[PDB]
Amino acid sequence: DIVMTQSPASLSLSPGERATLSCRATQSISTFLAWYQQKPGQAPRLLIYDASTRASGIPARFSGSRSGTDFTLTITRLEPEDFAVYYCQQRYNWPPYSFGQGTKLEIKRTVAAPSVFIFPPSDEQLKSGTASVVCLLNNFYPREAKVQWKVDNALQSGNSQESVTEQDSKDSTYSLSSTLTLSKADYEKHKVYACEVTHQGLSSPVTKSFNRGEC
Amino acid sequence: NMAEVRSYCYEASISDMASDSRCPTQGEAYLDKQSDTQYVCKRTLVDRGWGNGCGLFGKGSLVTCAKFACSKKMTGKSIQPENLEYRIMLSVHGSQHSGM
Amino acid sequence: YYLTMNNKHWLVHKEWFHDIPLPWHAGADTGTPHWNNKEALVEFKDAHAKRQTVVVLGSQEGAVHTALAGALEAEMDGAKGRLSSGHLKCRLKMDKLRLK
Amino acid sequence: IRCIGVSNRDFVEGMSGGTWVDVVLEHGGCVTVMAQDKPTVDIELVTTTVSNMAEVRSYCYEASISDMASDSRCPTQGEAYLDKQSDTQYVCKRTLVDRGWGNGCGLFGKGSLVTCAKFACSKKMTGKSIQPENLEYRIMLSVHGSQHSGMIVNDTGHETDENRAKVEITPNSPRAEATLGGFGSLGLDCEPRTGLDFSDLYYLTMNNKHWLVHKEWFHDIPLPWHAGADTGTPHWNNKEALVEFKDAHAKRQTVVVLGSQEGAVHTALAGALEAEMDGAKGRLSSGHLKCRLKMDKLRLKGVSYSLCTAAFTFTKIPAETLHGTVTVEVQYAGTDGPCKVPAQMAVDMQTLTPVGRLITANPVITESTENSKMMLELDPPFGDSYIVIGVGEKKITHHWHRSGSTIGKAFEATVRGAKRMAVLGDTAWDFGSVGGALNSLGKGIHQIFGAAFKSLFGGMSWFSQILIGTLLMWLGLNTKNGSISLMCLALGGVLIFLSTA
Amino acid sequence: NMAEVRSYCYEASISDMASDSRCPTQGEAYLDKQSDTQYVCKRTLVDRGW
Amino acid sequence: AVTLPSHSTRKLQTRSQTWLESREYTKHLIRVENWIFRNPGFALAAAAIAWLLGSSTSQKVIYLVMILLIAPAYS
Amino acid sequence: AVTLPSHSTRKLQTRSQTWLESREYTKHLIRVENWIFRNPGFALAAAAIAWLLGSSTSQKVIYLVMILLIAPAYS
Amino acid sequence: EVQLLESGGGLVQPGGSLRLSCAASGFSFSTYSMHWVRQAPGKGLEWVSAISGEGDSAYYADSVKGRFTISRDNSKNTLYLQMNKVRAEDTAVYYCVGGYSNFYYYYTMDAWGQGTMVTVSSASTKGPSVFPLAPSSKSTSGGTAALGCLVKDYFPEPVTVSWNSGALTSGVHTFPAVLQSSGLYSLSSVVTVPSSSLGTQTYICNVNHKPSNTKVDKKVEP
Repeated sequence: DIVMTQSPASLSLSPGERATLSCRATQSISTFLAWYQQKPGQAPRLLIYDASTRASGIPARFSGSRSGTDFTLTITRLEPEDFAVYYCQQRYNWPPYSFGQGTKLEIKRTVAAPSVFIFPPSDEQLKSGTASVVCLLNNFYPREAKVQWKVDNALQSGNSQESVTEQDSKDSTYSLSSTLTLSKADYEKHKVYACEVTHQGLSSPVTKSFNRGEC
Repeated sequence: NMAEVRSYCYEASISDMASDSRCPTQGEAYLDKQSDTQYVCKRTLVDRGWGNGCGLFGKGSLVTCAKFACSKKMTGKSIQPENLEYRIMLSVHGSQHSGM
Repeated sequence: YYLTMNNKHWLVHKEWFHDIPLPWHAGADTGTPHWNNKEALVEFKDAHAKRQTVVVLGSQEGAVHTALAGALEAEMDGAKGRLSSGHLKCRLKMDKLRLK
Repeated sequence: IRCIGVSNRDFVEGMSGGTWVDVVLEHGGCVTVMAQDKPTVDIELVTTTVSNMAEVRSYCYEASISDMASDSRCPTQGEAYLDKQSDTQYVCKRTLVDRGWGNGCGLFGKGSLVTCAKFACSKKMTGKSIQPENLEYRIMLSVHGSQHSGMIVNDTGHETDENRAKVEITPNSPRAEATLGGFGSLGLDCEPRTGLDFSDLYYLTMNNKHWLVHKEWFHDIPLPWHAGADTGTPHWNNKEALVEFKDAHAKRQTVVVLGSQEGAVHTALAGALEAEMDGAKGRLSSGHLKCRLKMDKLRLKGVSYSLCTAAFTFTKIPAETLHGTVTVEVQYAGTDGPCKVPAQMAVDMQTLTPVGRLITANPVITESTENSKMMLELDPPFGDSYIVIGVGEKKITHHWHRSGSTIGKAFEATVRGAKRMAVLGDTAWDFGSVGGALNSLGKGIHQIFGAAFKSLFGGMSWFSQILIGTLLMWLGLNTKNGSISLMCLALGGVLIFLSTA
Repeated sequence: NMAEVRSYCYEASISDMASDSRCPTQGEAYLDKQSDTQYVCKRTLVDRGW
Repeated sequence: AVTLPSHSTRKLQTRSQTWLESREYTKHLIRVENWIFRNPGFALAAAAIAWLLGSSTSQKVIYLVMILLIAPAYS
Repeated sequence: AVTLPSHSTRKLQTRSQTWLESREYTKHLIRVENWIFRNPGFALAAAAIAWLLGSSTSQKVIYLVMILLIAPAYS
Repeated sequence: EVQLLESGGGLVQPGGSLRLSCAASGFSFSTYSMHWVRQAPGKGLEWVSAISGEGDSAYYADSVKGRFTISRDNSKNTLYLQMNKVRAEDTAVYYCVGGYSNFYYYYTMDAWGQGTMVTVSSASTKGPSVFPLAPSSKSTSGGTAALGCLVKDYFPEPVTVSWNSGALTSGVHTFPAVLQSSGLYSLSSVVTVPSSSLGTQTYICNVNHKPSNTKVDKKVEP
């Protein structure tokens, strides 16, 4: 019944500052905690044994502390090759040890303007059978959005399959491939299409209500 | 027409086992597979410490469960006295030879 | 009683049969048995109060053949059990037995 | 480290000036040796591998009667004879049966019948022999000293983690020396030939299970056996203890085999020690060594270090390790590097008088980072005390109450010594001995008493010892004569020997 | 930071019960619902006639 | 097999556990209690015999105990 | 399980042969003979006890025999 | 060194049973306790099951209890996670964690594997299709844009797709399978173009895969 909860899950900070990540517990786990370091696409490593001592080949810039059931990280200097996903682990009494949730670290980037690519649905692909109205959104911040396809003044959701890319080193390139799964009869019965961006950097979302048969 | 009685097992086999531990003075050990009758179980005390995952040194609580499975068993049957069928052979002395 | 153990039978006394320390079910089961008293075949032994072993004993067929000291054995030709012993009590009314 | 959580940890203190101290390394028990100006070294016997065992007479437990045959002889016409009687792989028994004119014979009387059956063992158990020149005692040495990261993984028995080292003890090389980095080197003087008397012990291998079977028990099993050095189809002497020749009414002689005797032979191992096997070598889970600790090259690491300044952190709130000792973890928040931790046990906090002695002598902070961990062990006195692990004004303390008394620990050590005397016997007088005319005369009269006790009774169970001990207690409670002390000391020396299991 | 120990029940309830007998010198009675740990049971001897 | 010798004659007294440790203490007591429960008249049969022996009002109890213990396991 | 009770308490004494009748006579004698061969000092340990009891030079032999028979099978 | 290789790849059909075999070598694995940790795509890590140093003992989690049983060969130092009764919630990346244990289940220094792509799909044998993607035709005469040869409805994962023999690989990355409403797989990505190639350099993706045999050379259309 001990669920390792993490608070907070994301901190929009700069490389070089400090970062405090805390894992909580319900029962009385005294000190036996273990932090982890997981890069996406690579094998996960640890961070600290008993929140005080690292593994072989990990510097002493990352440490933790013990405060009741909460264990806060103490990071001196943040490096750009160190921002990854971190986890917690239970090693109290008898297993199964309970993992946390996953704490990612984001960096600041350009929040000036997203992309306005629409992609009219390439009619030979519509004659093939499928329909990919890919409203491309790129170079925007943050990675979360709420795309509401206003098709003939109606809310249509439940079929949006996005694909968020990994962060870039210089400008943190984030993509969002919004795709609405429609058939041929759904394309024939609908005329007005509208995409959304929901960019938090601007004060008004650019809703491009393009017509069927334009560019 | 014999009726069956309690049938013992004489050849057993232990299936997949498990053993739950417990920190000392933090409760007692309990298995979730202890709620089946085909799992034998026994509670005991083991040493716990900082190397064993607990923060309180002392005698812990260890409960080991093991699924019991008998392959070959013997069966006892009962004898009803109202179902005995004695066969009595009679043989008079008369015109018979040694091959009879 | 009438024991049945790997195509062998015995005339086992009741007071010997109800005192066997072996795991048994009640005989009225036709499926997976409950196996009352499973603590007579498995052996829970903690090594050094840090690891608990659980091991079963061997097949008790030789230990129960050596325990059947004074039990007569019997055959079985199907649903009936023929005995190889016993005694009757017959009165021979020889009133109609005439000499031929 | 490696001996702080086990409940059978014994403290062996007091030496002959610090030169050597005779100790007994049991298999499950742990030995903590503390000194005056030398670091505390914890010893624990881990494994005992017996390599290259030759086999002895290997019994069979589950037989199988093959295709049998039988032949009868008429009375006053000779005796019965078969062509498969003279073979040694066939069992045979002659008997006298009733034979008459109905059976085809021509002379009434007692005949002669021989029933022959081929004996075929299915699964046999193999008993091996253990030679005293094959024992490989592994000894894990681990000093308390400057403990690293609180507790490290104990699988790193390599050249790293210089506070720990492994010691392999052979009777071909009974002396050994473990190089501890900074701590010098501890010398061992183990005598594995005077161990668990392995000339009278065998090694049974029965259905992927192993044991430590006594020799006199193993030479007395009524089962079919052979020489031992043949893996094919053996000769199987003494086949008549597994087959049974039963004739119903002298008409038909069916020979039937007894069942699989594996359950009957698991119940016959009422005092064996179960061992395991990690390959060609049989690892024991029991035993005891006999080791003298040459400590002349054991020097204390970190005496030249300075003290700490301030800023300790009290993580891993301590507890009692079932003996009165308090294992305390600290986190020195400071980049001073090799500093010495000011730990002492003190009532009356204005005075800070050290009242309780310290187990981990000369504690040393090792890492030169910000937060260097440490794991200590202190022995507080009985009553109230404080764990003052700092100096100056930024020190942190911890109240500890060790429940008990001095006479309670004296009675506990007396009970522990009585169990140690009942387990080991003659070797128990050299568990904390320093040598002299007091720990050798008592050992000599105990060796005489062991020769007059182990040879006298020598074959009693747990229950029979208490059964004759109640009779000896009745003989001591009555029968007013001069021989009244011989029936009361032989009551206690039996009941302590067979009650403290 | 309190951890729990053996927790007792003080208000119980009995669900749908069941009972079954076996003939004298015909074995001992047994149920398939005896093979669960959430069922209490007790063996006894009662009179049995035609 | 029938006469298997028991290993409790030469049990290896160490700190660790033996093979049969849980069923070691309550093994013979269960046997003698079950046999004296299955044969009720042999206590009176021994008390008719052991009262004749000794004739000292204290050896009769010893003879009764030795007969009552020699009776389940005959040897 | 270890204490399997023997069926010779309630042996069906009939005309035909039983299960183990040939190994019925030499079943306990081999056990007490092997136990007294493995431990020769227990005969002297029994002679030191049974001479103290009895005190009539006739019940001492009964004490010695029943101690030497109660020793292999403990019961 | 730390070498925990994993095997038993491919796909798991609903209703069968497979084995994840971790080839653990390089340490004394007769004492190292072995564990199994999942990696769910989009969610956190999940603890599945583990085996103690003693052979008989083995524990699992309460959500996967009685389904996944493990076996350790002491002469091989290997694992066999029996994947019995695999449901749709087992679409994750399994690992093998090995650490030294004085007690039953403990570790002071942990080891890790490389992962195993285990997904659940119930469909027939399909080939990868070529779906185009292009920006608007108003500022494509010199600049930066975003496009990409979309590969959906393929079976199994992945399909080796290149871009002009290894030239336009500035944004092309091997993305995992986007889960559809059936057993079909999908992937989508963006790319960075200099846009001075309409008419000279053809945007043909070499969509080649071994067990599907579907190679259609197509171009995106603005």
